[PDB]
Formats: sequence, C-alpha cells, structure tokens
Amino acid sequence: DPQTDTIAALIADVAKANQRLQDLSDEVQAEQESVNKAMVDVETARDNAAAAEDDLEVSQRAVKDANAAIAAAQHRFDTFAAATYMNGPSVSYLSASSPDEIIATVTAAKTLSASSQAVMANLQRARTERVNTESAARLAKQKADKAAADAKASQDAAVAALTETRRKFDEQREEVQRLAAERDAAQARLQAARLVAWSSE
Repeated sequence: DPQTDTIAALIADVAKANQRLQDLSDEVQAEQESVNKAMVDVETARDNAAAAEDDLEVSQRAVKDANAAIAAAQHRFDTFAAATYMNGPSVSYLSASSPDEIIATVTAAKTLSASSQAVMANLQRARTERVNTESAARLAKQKADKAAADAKASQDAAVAALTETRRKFDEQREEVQRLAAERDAAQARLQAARLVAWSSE
C-alpha cells in the first residue's frame, strides 16, 4: 500500500534524526571536556606568567639596589677624601709639613684611591651579575606570557567548537520534534482510515 510505505519512511526518518541528535549530544560532551581542560590550562599558564612577572620585578629591584650601592660607596669614598683634605695641611692644618709628612699624605691619598677602586670594581661585578639575571628573568617572562597567550587561543577555539556543536544540536532537536509529530499524525490518519473502512465492511 502507498500509505504504509510513507509511514515506514517516517519511522526511518525519525530514527535517523534521533540517532543524529544522540551523536551530536556525545560530541557536545567531548567539546565540554575540552573546554574545561582548556580552562585549566589558561589558569595554570596565568599563574606561571604571574610568577614570572614577580621574578622579573624582583630582579629589577636587585639592579636598582646594586646601582644604589655603587652610588653610595662612591660618595663615601668622596667624603672620606674630602674630609681628610679639608682638615689636612692644604686647608685647616696650618703648621709646617716636613718632607716626610708630605710623602705620608700623598701615599695615604694614593692608598685610598687604590682601595676605592678595588671596592668599586667588586660592586661593578656584582651589578653586572644583577643585570644578567634581569635579562634571564625578562626572557623567562616573555616565554610565560607567550605560553599564557597560546592557552587563551586554545580555549577560544574549544569554546567556538562547543558553541557550534550546540547550535547543531538545537536545530537537530527541532527537526526531531517535527518528524516525530509528523509520524504520529500519519499513523493517526492511517488508523482513522482503517476504522472508517471497517465500519462499512
């Protein structure tokens, strides 16, 4: 019969539509898991980038300190020399200096310079070590931000895939309801026809 084969086609169409809704549902769950996973990776990468920013800030502060140490030492030595000179035989000390006094004085001054240079060289070396660590930390930062940025991208993709799959699910759900109602109404019609057709036989 031409009827009973349109009912059969509808049984099949409703079955297909439901199977596809289910398959889209399973896809949704997998996208969901990938988005949740992607969000954990954003978080851990954000924390690593935060720790890298802290390292960098700490390293820059050590450099500022090293610089301050150099400025302070230079000033201490400059003050030492200036105080010695002001209270010395060229200024405040008015009495005669023998040849030996003069020689002691320049040798003291030469000694002070040599000592000052040795201390400053050490401070300059230390400063250099701080500038290096800052460079190291600045790069470890750049890597960490990059890594955080890449995690955000992965998340954004996973969010887009999931949103699209839910878009498909929603439309498939409408199709299912439509085919269901239509399959219902076809059987109803067929039944109705059978009752009428029997009522007169």
